[PDB]
Amino acid sequence: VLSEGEWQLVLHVWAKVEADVAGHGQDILIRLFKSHPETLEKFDRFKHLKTEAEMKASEDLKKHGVTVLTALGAILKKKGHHEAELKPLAQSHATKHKIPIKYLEFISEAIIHVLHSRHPGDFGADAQGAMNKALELFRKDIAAKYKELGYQG
Ligand code: HEM
Repeated sequence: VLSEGEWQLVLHVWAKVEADVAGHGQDILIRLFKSHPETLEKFDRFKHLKTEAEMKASEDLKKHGVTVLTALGAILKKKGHHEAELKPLAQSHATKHKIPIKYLEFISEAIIHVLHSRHPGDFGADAQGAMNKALELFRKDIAAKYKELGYQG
């Protein structure tokens, strides 16, 4: 489980992300798409983007980054008591968007990398370990909903 001190590390760095939600969101999605190109194919909205420069110039991509980080922040601020928020997300990602759990692992790695690049002083090893645990909890709870619906695999 996460301890109170671990949650405090997570939420202290998250308060810094919220001073620039759009910029963080852009960086995280670009990192995902460049490191794991198969993920771009799940987005009919974005699959025309071929270069990093094109990704950086897209306002629609920046808008989706804000949607993703706003939803994640709402989950993290519940400190584990996130059923109401998480259940609808799991349902749409399993049955409509068809996102494998592995791609949730990939985006979690992208989040960690961008937080370390933008906030080294508040993102030392202790904070990294707490954020990894928070994102593991997120994935574990989505995976349990996927299995109920027959999408875990
Ligand atoms: C931190 C993880 C993630 C969060 C919090 C998140 C959140 C959201 C939210 C709030 C929406 C809009 C409402 C909905 O459709 O449920 C959405 C849409 C979507 N997400 Fe996720 N997402 C995450 C990861 C991913 C990943 C890894 C992929 C693909 C590789 C993905 C693919 C999509 C798609 C295709 C849509 C629909 C976009 C559109 O065409 O409007 N998501 N996501």
